[PDB]
Amino acid sequence: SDQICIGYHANNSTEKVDTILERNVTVTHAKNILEKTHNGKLCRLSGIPPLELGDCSIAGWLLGNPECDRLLSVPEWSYIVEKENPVNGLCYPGSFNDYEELKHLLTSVTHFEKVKILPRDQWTQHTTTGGSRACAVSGNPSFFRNMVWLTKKGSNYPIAKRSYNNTSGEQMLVIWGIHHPNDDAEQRTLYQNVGTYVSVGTSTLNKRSIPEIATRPKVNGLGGRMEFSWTLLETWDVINFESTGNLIAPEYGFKISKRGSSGIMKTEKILENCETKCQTPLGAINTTLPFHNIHPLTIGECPKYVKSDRLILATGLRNVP
Amino acid sequence: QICIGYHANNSTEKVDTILERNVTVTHAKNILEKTHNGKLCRLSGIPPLELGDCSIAGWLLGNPECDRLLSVPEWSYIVEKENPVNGLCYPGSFNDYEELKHLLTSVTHFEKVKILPRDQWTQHTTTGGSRACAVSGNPSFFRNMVWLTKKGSNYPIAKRSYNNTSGEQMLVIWGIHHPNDDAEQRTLYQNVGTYVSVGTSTLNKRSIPEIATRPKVNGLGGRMEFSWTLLETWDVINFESTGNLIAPEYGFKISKRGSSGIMKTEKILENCETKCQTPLGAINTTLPFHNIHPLTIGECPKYVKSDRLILATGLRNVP
Amino acid sequence: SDQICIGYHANNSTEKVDTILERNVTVTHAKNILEKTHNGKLCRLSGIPPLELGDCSIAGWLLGNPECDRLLSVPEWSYIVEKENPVNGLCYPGSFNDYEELKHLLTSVTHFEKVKILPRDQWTQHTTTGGSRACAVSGNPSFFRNMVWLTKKGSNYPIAKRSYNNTSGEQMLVIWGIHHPNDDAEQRTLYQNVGTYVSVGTSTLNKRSIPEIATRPKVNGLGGRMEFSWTLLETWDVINFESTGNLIAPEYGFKISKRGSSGIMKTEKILENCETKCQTPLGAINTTLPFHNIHPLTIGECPKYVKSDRLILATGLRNVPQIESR
Amino acid sequence: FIEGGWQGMVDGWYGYHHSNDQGSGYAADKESTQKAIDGITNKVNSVIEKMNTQFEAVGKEFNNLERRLENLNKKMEDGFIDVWTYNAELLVLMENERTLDFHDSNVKNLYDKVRMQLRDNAKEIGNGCFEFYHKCDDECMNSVRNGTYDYIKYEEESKLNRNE
Amino acid sequence: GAIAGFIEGGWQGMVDGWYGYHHSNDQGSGYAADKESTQKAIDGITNKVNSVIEKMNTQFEAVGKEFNNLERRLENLNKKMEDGFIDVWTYNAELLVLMENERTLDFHDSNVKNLYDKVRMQLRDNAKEIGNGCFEFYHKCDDECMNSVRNGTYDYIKYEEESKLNRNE
Amino acid sequence: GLFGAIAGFIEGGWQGMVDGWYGYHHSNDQGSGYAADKESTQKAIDGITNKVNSVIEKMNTQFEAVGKEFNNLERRLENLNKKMEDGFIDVWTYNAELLVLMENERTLDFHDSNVKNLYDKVRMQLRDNAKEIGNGCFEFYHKCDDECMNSVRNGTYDYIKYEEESKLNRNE
Ligand SMILES: *[C@@H]1O[C@H](CO)[C@@H](O)[C@H](O)[C@H]1NC(C)=O
Ligand SMILES: *[C@@H]1O[C@H](CO)[C@@H](O)[C@H](O)[C@H]1NC(C)=O
Ligand SMILES: *[C@@H]1O[C@H](CO)[C@@H](O)[C@H](O)[C@H]1NC(C)=O
Ligand SMILES: *[C@@H]1O[C@H](CO)[C@@H](O)[C@H](O)[C@H]1NC(C)=O
Ligand SMILES: *[C@@H]1O[C@H](CO)[C@@H](O)[C@H](O)[C@H]1NC(C)=O
Ligand SMILES: *[C@@H]1O[C@H](CO)[C@@H](O)[C@H](O)[C@H]1NC(C)=O
Ligand SMILES: *[C@@H]1O[C@H](CO)[C@@H](O)[C@H](O)[C@H]1NC(C)=O
Ligand SMILES: *[C@@H]1O[C@H](CO)[C@@H](O)[C@H](O)[C@H]1NC(C)=O
Ligand SMILES: *[C@@H]1O[C@H](CO)[C@@H](O)[C@H](O)[C@H]1NC(C)=O
Ligand SMILES: *[C@@H]1O[C@H](CO)[C@@H](O)[C@H](O)[C@H]1NC(C)=O
Ligand SMILES: *[C@H]1O[C@H](CO)[C@@H](O)[C@H](O)[C@H]1NC(C)=O
Repeated sequence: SDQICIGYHANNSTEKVDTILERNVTVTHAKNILEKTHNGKLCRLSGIPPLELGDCSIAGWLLGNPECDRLLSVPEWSYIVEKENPVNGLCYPGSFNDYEELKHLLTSVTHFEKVKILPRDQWTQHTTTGGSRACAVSGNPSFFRNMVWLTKKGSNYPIAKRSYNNTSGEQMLVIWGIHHPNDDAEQRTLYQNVGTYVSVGTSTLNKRSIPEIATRPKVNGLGGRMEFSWTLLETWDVINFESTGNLIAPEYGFKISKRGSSGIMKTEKILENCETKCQTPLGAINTTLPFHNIHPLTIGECPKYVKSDRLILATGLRNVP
Repeated sequence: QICIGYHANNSTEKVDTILERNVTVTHAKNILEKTHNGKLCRLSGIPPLELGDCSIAGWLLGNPECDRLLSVPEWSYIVEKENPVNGLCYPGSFNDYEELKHLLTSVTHFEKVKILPRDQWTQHTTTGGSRACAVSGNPSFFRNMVWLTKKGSNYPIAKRSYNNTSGEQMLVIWGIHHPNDDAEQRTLYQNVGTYVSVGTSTLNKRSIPEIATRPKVNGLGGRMEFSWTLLETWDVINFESTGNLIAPEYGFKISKRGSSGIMKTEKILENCETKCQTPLGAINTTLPFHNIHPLTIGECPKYVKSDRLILATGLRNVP
Repeated sequence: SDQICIGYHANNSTEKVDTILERNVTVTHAKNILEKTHNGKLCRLSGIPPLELGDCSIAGWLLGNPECDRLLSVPEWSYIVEKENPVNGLCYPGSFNDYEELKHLLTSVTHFEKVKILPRDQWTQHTTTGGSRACAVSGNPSFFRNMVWLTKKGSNYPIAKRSYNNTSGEQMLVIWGIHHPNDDAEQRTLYQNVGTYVSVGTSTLNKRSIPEIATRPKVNGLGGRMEFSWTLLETWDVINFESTGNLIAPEYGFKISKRGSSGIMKTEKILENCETKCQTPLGAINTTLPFHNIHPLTIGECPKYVKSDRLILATGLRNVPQIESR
Repeated sequence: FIEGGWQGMVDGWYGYHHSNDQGSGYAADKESTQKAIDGITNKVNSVIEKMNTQFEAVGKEFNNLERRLENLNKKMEDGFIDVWTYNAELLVLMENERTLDFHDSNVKNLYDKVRMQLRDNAKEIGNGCFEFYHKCDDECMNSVRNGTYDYIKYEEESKLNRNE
Repeated sequence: GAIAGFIEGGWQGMVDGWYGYHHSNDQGSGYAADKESTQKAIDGITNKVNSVIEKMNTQFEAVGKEFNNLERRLENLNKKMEDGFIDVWTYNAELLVLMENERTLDFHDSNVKNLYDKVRMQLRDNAKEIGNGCFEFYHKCDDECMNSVRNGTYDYIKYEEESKLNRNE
Repeated sequence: GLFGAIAGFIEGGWQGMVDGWYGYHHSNDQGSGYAADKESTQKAIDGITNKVNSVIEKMNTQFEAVGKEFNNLERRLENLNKKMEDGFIDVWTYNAELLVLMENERTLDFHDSNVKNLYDKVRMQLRDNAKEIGNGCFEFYHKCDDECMNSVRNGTYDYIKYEEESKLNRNE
C-alpha cells in the first residue's frame, strides 16, 4: 500500500505538430521555425535609408528629367525603391542602351556624387539651349537637367569635340545620347548637315552612332527619339566626344561615391522610420528563424523563403491528459 | 500457450535501407514512375501545334513547303523536328529568333490578319521570287511576305503604315534583302545605298543592305535578314524604304494565351490525353518522381537519375 | 559466485563527433567525409598537361601577339591555365567581339592545329608589312603574327578580295579585324580612301563593318583600335573577305583538332609533374570523399564543394572507457 | 516474434497464436496493426505531398553565340536533378531503416503489453511465447488479447503449479 | 486512487519538469521531476533546434532581377532557378521537420521508459510491478527512502528482509 | 582489478575487449577474460559500412569545369550564375551537415540497442538460473565452466540442465 509511479508532463497546450507517421498530434511545447509576419512598413536597412524614387525611374533620375528635380542631389542609400511602372523616365521619348545592366550596377553602389565634367558654357560654337514640350517644366520647354542638347549656332554646326580626364579619384558613370530626328527637314533645322555621327572614345570604349532619321508614331507628342548610352570611365582615363551633329552630351558624370550592398525593389510603399536587416516589398522581417514565407523578393540578411504554411518542431512531450 | 508474432507472405520484393541491402519485405510502394505510354498526346484537351518538317520561321514567313500551316487551330505546345527541313527557303537569318520561339511557349493561338495587302503597293512590282522558294518548278516566295522591286526603271520611296486595330497584340515580321552584288541591287531596286526603316512607338530600326559576295546556300548568294516586333494594340508601325524591303502582308494577332512549350521530337501526335508529356511518351502517374526523360512539358513528377525508389510499407518478410 | 557480463568496446580514441542531440561526443571510430587537403601543386589531368599561357591571354595567343611567340605551336591540353590579368593580350589596343563565347569554346576543345589559310604572299596589290611599336619585337615595329595588316601599295588600295574553302576536314576558327584609325589623316596615309568597309561572308555569317574614325586616349601609346571578330567555318564551307580598306585579315585559322573536356582556370601557379582527376587553383585533390572545402572553382571529377569546416560520421561506439586499473 | 514470421496469420500485421484444449489458431491485434497501417500510410503520403505544380516546360533553346547561357542552363537543370536524385535515394534509405525498426518495436510492445499484464501467472519461454502456469480457454484468451485479462482471478492456482 | 504512470498518460500535476515520479506513502502524495532526466532532454532538444537553425543565411542577397522584353528566356531561366531552389528548400524543410518530430516524440517515450527501468532494476523483489508504470512496495518507504529511489541511491539490501515476508502472502 | 570485475553495458566500455564491438566478460573457477560476439559485431560493422557507403554513393560524374567568364556588360548574367553556384553550395552544405548530424544520432542509438539486445538475448535464455545484478551482468545461481560459457555466448545454453541446483542455491 505504498507506491511509486513514473510519468511525464502534460499541460493545457493545444498546439499540434505533424510527424512522418502521425498528423495533428498535440504536444506540450513546440517551436515554430517559419517566420510568417512582417511589420507592414518600408524601412531603413543598416541605419541608412533607401533611395526612394517615387514616380521617377533610374533613367529619369540620372538623365535629370525635370519632373525628378527633387533627386538632383540625394544622400547615400541602403537599397533603391522604384515603382513597378514609374511615370517619369524618358520625358523625351527614346531608349537607353544596356539599361538593365546599368540598373544592376546600382545594386552594389550606395552613393553617387554628381560631378560637373563638361560644363555647357564651354560649347561656345553651338547652341546649348535646345529643349522641348515633352520635358516641360511648368509649361516651358526644358530638357534633361544633366544633359545638353547641341544644335547649330546660326547656320553652322562645327565639329563638337570635348574630352574629360577622370581626375575624380573614383570610378565614374558617364551617359550620353544621340538624337534620332523625325525627318530630314528637322535634321537640318537643328544640325545643318545630314549624315552625321557621334563618336565616343575611352581607353576601352569605342562607339560611333549615326542618327537613324525615320518617321514614327508620336510618343509624348514627339516623333524624334533619343537613344542614350553609358559607360564607366575608370580613374585617370579620358573620354572623348566627337560629333558633327545629333549629340546629346552630358554636363555631369556620377562618381560612384560609396560601395556596398543594395538592390532595387519594386513597390509603391513609402519609407518610414524603422530598421531591419531584411526588407521585403510587403514589410520588414524581424526574425531569428531560418525560414519565412512572406515574400520571395527580399533584400538584406533574410531567412530562406519557402512555399509552406507551417513548420513546427515538437520540442515537448506528447500532450495526453 | 500464447505467442506474439508477425505477418509473412510469399512476397519476393526487396528494399534497401541505410543499414541493409536487398531486404525482402512483405509489402512495398514504388514511388518512382518508370513507364510512359509511347505516344505523343494532347495536353489539357488541346492538341499541340505539330510542324512536321517546318520550322517556326518557315511557318511564320510562309515558306511554300509549309502551306499546310497557312491556317492552324489553337495549340497545347509546339512539336518541332530537331533539324527541320523547311525554314528559310531563301537563305538568311532571323534576328532574335529564339526570343520569338520562346514567345510561342506562352501563346497558344494565332489569327493571321492581312495588315498590308500587296495590291496597294501600286508603284512597285510585288511579284518578286526565286528558285529557292520554288512551288513545283516555279519561282515563288514566302507566302506572307512581299518582295518589293522596281516598276519599270523606278523604285519610288515605299511608304506604308498600319494602326493595330485588331484589339490584340500583333507580331509583325519583315526583312531586308542583302543582295550578292551591285548589278543585282540595280536590277531589282535601281538605286544603290538604300535603306529600310521601321518605326513604332517603341521600335526604331534602320537597316542598310550589306551587298557582299558569299557562298551559295540553296543555290543563292543573296540573304534576307528578318526581324520582328510586337505591335501593341492601337499602336502604328511605319515602313519606309528606298529599296531592299521584304515587307509583310500579314501580321499574327496573338489570339489565345496560356501555357505551352516547344519539344523537339519526330513522333506524330495521337489521340490520347495527359497533364505531363515527354519526347518518349506521356506520363499518367501520382508518384513524385519519374526517370523517363528530363525534357517534360506539363505538370510532372520530379525527374531523377535513379533506377529504383521503393519504400518499405510492410514487415521484414522472414518465413 | 560465477558471472557473465555484457559490454562494449572502448579505446584511446580522442575523436569527437556531433549528433542532432549532442555535441563533441567522443567515439571509438569516425570517418571524415570532408576532404580538406590539397597537394599545393598545379598538375596534369588524365595524363595530359594543361595549356599554360603564362602572361599571355587567349586573344594574345590566337592573334599571335609577338610576346606570345612561345605559343605559336602547342600540343594537346587538359585544361587552360591563364593569369587573372594577363599582360600580353591585344598589343595593339582594341577589343574582341564575343570574346568570352570564344573562351568558352576552348573549355571543350583540347587541341588546335594552326592551318595557313590565307598566305600573305598572295595579297600582291597591297602592302602587308604594316605594324607598330605597340607590338614591337625587340625595338622594331611588328604586328600580330597570325594577322596581316593590309595597307595601300603606292597611292592605291584596290578592292581586297580573297576566299577560303575549309577543306581541312574539321571545324575551323577564323579570326579577323577592322582597324579603327585615330583621324582622317591616318586613314588616308594607310588606305587612301575614306568611308571604307570590311565585309565577311560564309554560308551563315554575314558581317559588314565600317571603320569608326574617332579621337581617343592613347593605350600602349596608340589612339587607333582594332576590333576583332571570329567565326567557326564549318567543314567544306567557304569564307569570303572583301574590303576597300581597314581589313586586318587572318593568315591562319585554327582547326579544332582534338575534342573533349577542358576548362580555363585563373591562377599564377606553374605546372608541375603530378597527376589528378580533380584540379583546383590551390592544388590538386586526391580523394574518395564526397565533399571538399578547398576551393569552389575546380576542374575534373571532384567531390561536391561545401562551405563547411567539418563533417564526420560516427562509425564506432560512444567511447566511454574503464576506470583503470579496473 | 523471435524466430520469425507467420504465413498462417493472413489476418493482419502483428498478432497472437494460442494453444489450449479447444484448439490452436492465429489472430491479429486489430489495434496494433491499425496504428501501424495508419502510420505507414502517412509515411507514404508525407513523401508524396511534395511540390509538383507545373506547367514548367523544361526545354529551352539557344544560339551558337549563347553557349555559355545554354551551359549555365544545363548546369542548373543538372544541379537540381543531382539534388533531387540524392535526396530521394537517401530519403527512401532512411525511411526504410526507420520503418523496419518501427515494426520490430510494435511487435516488442505487443510482447510487453502481455508480459506486464500476466507476470507470475505465466512462464516467459524466451522465444516470444508465454507458457501459462494455470489454464486459459477462449473466454480468457479474448481477455489477454484485448487487454482485459484477469490476473487476480487465476492468481491462486498459478502459484501452486509454479512451485514444482 | 492515483496510479497513472508513463502508461495511461500525462500528469498536469507535474508542473515541475518533463519526466518524473509520483509517490504515495503514510506522509502523503506529491509529484516530483527527475532533474537529471529532464535536463539531458532539454539539452538534447535545444540542440536539435539549434542544429536546424545553424544553416546558411549570410546575405545581403537582393533576389529581384530585371530583364528586357528581348531577354525573356533569360528572365525565365532565372525564374526556374529561383523556383528550383524554393522547391528544394521547401521540401527539405517540410520533411526535415516531419522526421525530426517523429524522432523527438520517440525520444521522450524512451526517456520515460528508461526512468522506469532505472527504478525497476534498482528495486526488484522489494516491489511489485503493477503494469501501469507503477511499483507497489512489498515493504514500507517514507520520504527518506523516497529520495533514495529518485536519485538512484536506493538501499535494496536494507529493506531486503521484510519485503520477502510480506511477499509470501 | 583491483575493484571486482563487473562493468557491463551499464557503467561503460571495456578497453580490454580489443576483439570486436559488443561482447562478453566472464568469471569462473578457470579464470576471467573478454570475448566479442562475432555475430552481433558483424551485423553492426555491415550496417555501419553500408551507412557510410550510402552517403558516399552520390552523384559525382564530372568533368564539370565550374569557372565561367563574363563581360562588364553581363553583370546580371555573371550574378545569375553566381547565385546558382552559391545556391547549390548552400543546399549541399546544409544537407550534408544535417545528414551527418542525424545519422550520428542514429548510429550511437544503434549501438546502444545492439548491446541491449545482446543483454536480453542472454537474460531470456537464462532466467531463474541466474541473478540479474543490474550493472549489465548476471550472477549464476549455479556453476558454469568454459564448456557452458560457450553455450551462453553462441546461444546454445542448456537451461533444462542446470535447472535443478539453481533452485536449491536460490532459496536462501
Ligand atoms: C492554461 O495554461 C496557461 C499557462 O500556459 C495559464 O496561463 C492558464 O491560466 C491555464 N489555465 C488553467 C485552467 O490551468
Ligand atoms: C489537421 O487539422 C486541420 C485543422 O487545422 C485540418 O484542416 C486537417 O484536415 C487535419 N488533418 C487530419 C489528418 O486530422
Ligand atoms: C589623366 O590625368 C593624370 C594626371 O592627373 C595623368 O597621369 C594621365 O596621364 C591622364 N590620363 C589620360 C588618359 O590622358
Ligand atoms: C489608331 O487609331 C485610333 C482611331 O480609331 C486613333 O484614335 C489613334 O490615335 C490611332 N493611333 C495612331 C498612333 O495612329
Ligand atoms: C490513369 O490510369 C487510370 C487507370 O489505371 C485511370 O483511371 C486514369 O483516368 C488514367 N488517366 C489518364 C489521363 O489516362
Ligand atoms: C593509442 O593511440 C595511439 C595514437 O593516438 C596509437 O598509436 C596506439 O596504438 C593506441 N593504443 C592502443 C593500445 O591501441
Ligand atoms: C566543441 O569543440 C570545439 C573545438 O574542438 C569548440 O571550439 C566548440 O566551441 C565546441 N562546441 C561545443 C558546443 O561545446
Ligand atoms: C568546297 O570544296 C568541296 C570539296 O572539297 C566542294 O564539295 C564544295 O563544292 C566547295 N564549297 C563551295 C561553297 O564552293
Ligand atoms: C592517392 O591516395 C592513395 C591512397 O590509397 C595513394 O596510394 C596514391 O598514391 C595517391 N595518389 C597521389 C598522386 O598522391
Ligand atoms: C536526490 O538528492 C537529494 C538527496 O540528498 C534530495 O534532497 C533530492 O530531493 C533528490 N532529488 C530527486 C530528483 O529526487
Ligand atoms: C504464398 O501465399 C499465398 C497467398 O497468395 C498462399 O495461397 C500460398 O499458400 C503461399 N504458397 C505456398 C506454397 O503455400
